[PDB]
Amino acid sequence: YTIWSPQDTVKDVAESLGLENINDDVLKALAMDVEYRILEIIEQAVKFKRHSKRDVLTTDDVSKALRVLNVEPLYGYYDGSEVNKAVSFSKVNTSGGQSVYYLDEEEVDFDRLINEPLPQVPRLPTFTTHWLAVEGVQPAIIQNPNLNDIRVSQPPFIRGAIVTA
Amino acid sequence: RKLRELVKTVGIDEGDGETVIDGDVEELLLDLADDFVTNVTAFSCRLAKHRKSDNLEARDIQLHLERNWNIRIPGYSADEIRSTRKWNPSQNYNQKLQSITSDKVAAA
Amino acid sequence: SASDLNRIVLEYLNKKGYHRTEAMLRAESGRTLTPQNKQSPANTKTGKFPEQSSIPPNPGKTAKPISNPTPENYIRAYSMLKNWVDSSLEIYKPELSYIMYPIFIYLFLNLVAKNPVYARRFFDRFSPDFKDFHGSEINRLFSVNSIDHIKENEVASAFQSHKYRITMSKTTLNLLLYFLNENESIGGSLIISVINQHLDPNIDLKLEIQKVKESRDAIKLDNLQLALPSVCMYTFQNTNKDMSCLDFSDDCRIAAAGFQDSYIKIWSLDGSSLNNPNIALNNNDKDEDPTCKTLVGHSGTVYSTSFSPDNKYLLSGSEDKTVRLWSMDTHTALVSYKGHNHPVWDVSFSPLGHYFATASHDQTARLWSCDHIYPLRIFAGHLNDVDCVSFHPNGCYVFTGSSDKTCRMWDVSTGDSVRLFLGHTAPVISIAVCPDGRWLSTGSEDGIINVWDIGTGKRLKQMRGHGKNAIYSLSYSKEGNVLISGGADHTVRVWDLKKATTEPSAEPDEGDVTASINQDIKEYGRRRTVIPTSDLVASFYTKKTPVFKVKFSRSNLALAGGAFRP
Amino acid sequence: RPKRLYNFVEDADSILKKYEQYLHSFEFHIYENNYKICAPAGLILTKNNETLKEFLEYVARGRIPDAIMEVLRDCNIQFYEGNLILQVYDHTNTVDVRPRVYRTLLKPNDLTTYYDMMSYADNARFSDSIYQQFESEILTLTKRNLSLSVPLNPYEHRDMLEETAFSEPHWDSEKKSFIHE
Amino acid sequence: PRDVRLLHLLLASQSIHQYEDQVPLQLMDFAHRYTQGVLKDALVYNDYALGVEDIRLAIAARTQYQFKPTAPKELMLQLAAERNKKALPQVMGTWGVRLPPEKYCLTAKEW
Amino acid sequence: TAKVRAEICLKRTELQEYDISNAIPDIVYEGVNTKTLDKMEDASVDRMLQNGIN
Repeated sequence: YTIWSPQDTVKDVAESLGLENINDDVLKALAMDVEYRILEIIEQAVKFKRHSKRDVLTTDDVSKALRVLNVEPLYGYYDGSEVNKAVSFSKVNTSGGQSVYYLDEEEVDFDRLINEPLPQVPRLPTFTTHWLAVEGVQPAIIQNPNLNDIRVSQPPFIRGAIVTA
Repeated sequence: RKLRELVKTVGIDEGDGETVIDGDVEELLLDLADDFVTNVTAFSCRLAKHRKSDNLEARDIQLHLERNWNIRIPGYSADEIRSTRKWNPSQNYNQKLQSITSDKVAAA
Repeated sequence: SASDLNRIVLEYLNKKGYHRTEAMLRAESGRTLTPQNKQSPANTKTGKFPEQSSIPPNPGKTAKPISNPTPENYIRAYSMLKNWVDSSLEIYKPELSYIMYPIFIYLFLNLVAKNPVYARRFFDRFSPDFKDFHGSEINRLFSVNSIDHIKENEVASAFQSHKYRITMSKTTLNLLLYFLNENESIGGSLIISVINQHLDPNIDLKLEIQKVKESRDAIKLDNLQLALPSVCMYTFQNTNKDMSCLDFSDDCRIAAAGFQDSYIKIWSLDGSSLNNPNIALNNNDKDEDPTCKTLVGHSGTVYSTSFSPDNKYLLSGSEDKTVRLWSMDTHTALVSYKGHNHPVWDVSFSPLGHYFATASHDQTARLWSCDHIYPLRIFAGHLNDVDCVSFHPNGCYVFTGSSDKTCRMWDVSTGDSVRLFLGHTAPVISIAVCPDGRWLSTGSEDGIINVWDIGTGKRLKQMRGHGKNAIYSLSYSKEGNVLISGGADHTVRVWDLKKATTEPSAEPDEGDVTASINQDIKEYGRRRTVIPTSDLVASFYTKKTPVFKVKFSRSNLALAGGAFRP
Repeated sequence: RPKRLYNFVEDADSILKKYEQYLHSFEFHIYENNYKICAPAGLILTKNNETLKEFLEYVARGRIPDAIMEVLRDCNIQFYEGNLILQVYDHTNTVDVRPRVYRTLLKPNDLTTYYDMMSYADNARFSDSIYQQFESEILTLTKRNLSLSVPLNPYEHRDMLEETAFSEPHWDSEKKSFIHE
Repeated sequence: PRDVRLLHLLLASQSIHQYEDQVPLQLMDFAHRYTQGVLKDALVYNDYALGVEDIRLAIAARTQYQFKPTAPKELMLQLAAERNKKALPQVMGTWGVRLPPEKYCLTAKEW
Repeated sequence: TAKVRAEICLKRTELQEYDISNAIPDIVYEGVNTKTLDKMEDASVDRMLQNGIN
């Protein structure tokens, strides 16, 4: 196999068509190719993430690996108050011999969507400059770090080796 | 000189103007057609081999142009190509939809 | 499996037609390092400008890097001295105001004998400044345009016989000689020859210039020592993670930042007007100018942006499949450049501003020109897409790094790859070649910089101080080799390029406490920590803003730039 | 530090001048209204066709066509530092006592290296990184003669230079004007 | 869900430790549509002549127009060689940036 | 300052404004980071000051 699904995901789409019983070689090769296509989306997604100068993989980083790979667009993954990780993975289990998760969603009226006030908008961008170093040492203004709380904040694979002049 | 006849039957005057073609566009569209021919018959040969035969019949080409490009040529062998499944789900799938609808009504 | 590769190489040379002695000598040429060129950035004594001959570049008529060693018209050679004496209202001003006339007269009289139209340029270029000081003599010198015209003007014919006398002090004569010795090949030697052969200085002259050159040779700096730079950091505040890579201009007056919502934002870094008012000043103070202009011509997200060395034009590459050109003095778009079918990721001008190279998702780099709408060369041969692009500082090779853990050097004329550099383990994201030109440096997304030499093509050494993360930008010291790397781990690091090589670069003669104990704490674990190379010397952290850009200015001051992230 | 002084040629004329007084690689003949491509020693003779009218576009541009690489390896001809020497005989302008002999050189491309690797892939069965390392080693050993030396940059030494060696925009009456074409 | 945390392990297997929440949801809703289309076209190709070569025909039918093409380096090398026949044009020698002719620039246009 | 300057001039032959190493230069323009907040607050109070018009 590989790590996508032996039958537990691909076969529940095979039954969604109507196809009753198919061999496990079909599901093995089919799920291998499906998660190869998933990795093929993921690699263009991390390329767009790197060239967008970011560290998370947002939903608009995989939605631009779709237009590049000509995939029909997955609409409906961007809503109001677009924050980083707008938490929406409330998927609800349903019992049986196996597990089924169905992503419950609450219906809403229209007149509480038109009579709803507008959010806050921040300021337009500005800049602010200071001295990071004057001769190779850091002048320890409020805008500089402390170089001892850099230990207790980040591990040395996302902050690198601390050496000073 | 055939492509000028093809643009002639596409672009006629018809009381609103005639559109003509230029030579670089003719070389471009002739290369497009030249690659289209091989791209149709190379998958049609795979379909005719998938049908466990040796001849290249017209049902392979009509199936390959119906499913993928949807050109929809009228009947050459287009009664065997037209396969009619209803795409209704299985009995496990409607069971799981009953479970999902039961949880969606038991939540309220 | 490398000895089998050596055998495959030897059989390839044997079947592709290299004699045994010839293949042995090409192997020995391939193994040895590129030696030192002492005129490495072309120092202004023995170095020349590039020719402006209206032809495109060509890397031919050129010997190998393995072998050991390595007309100038009168108007620029006079304008050098003119601006040098014009930049001073000091105590030595009117003596230069005295001596500026006969050098101009003798250059004009020595240039009418060779090129008449250059002489007609040279006379009327510097005419109306001392007409009130020297009378109608320049009106008498209107009618000289040929060799036989010199025999008409009796004072011009007398200027060959009558050597022009000038009584000059010792400090002014030594100032002029030590100014015109410090840059010979601009035209200082051409001024010195006219001074020696046509003037009469009151106080032999060849022995004086010999003493000048010998005393100037007696005190220089042979082997340079390192210097730690001062970094000025530009932190952008209200960008809600929608600011891509930015760039600063040269003179550092304009900053350009590409947004995820298809704008280019233009900041005056001095707080200036940035409205270019052009004293007429018609109307429209009713608008709001926050010393910042927005440029709306793209329909996709701007992923790169590059400034011309002229600094009057901007080049923005987007994810809509165009590269657009903007005028930095009327704030509009000028030209759209359509040659890609995938998003554009790295645009970069030439050194001389002639023609720009482009990187895109379609695994090919493209060479352009600012007057042609469509490309000129296609650089194909990478396995994955091209991330970064950069020229050699002469504008004659192209360097492209790509996401298949490699980079390439391309001939700009024939188009085909000349070098392929292997050894990385991650997408190469920023590349930069030293002002010497013999060494290439690049950084990957594994936090490892490494340097190769372009002659051998193999690795001199690497650099292992950044976190296991991206190295966004890269910059070089102007004179010498000190690498400044601004990456994604919020640090700007400083690297000595000349530690483990055959060039040690003048280490100090005589200890520390903080050295070799900072990464000997290792609280997180030995295998879960980074261990820096002996090349890393300093690292300035930025406190929760990452650095998109490092730009080393001319005077040992680098600038970093990035966005305040939360 | 280099050990000797090396003399390597990476032009067309210099490689040809080095490799005169040597036996040629091809042997092409221009007869009247028909041609012949033989070996230096059943060799075919062609009518005016379109494969030859595209091969002739690869000898006025002195490069080997990408198609021939494997079969050159099959036909045991002599290469000369990756190049092969086409000796053309124009029999229409012969002299009496021998036809008009030309001796041109054809140069390898990136396509010729790629097709040589694709034809190496028949009986070798290597991976991709072996082809990467092989191409890097051969691009090292066969591409000498690099112009890596930097001149003065004219944009920093602006004060010691003529004023109209640069072209910036200027402001005219109520508009401004760039330089075009 | 089992495939949300399996996608967590897949993303972490390729060193992707920061992402949003709806990204495995988007990957699952891609994989559902892709497998459903592939199995529907394979049911058509099995009614024509299930098995693995049927799946191969159904995923070779749609490889040809959407995802990243395979070994495109030799076609790009041929195309580059067709573009790199032409020698480079004559450049300006006045050390600046030269524009195209005025009709080929975005200035002589009207709304 | 009569005690510290004697020690400094005796040290060189081997508040304050001639300690050479510990000096930071000045920038031609730095951006606003705090003044614009109170500027927006008393501008909002000014929009309250204009007799109740939104």
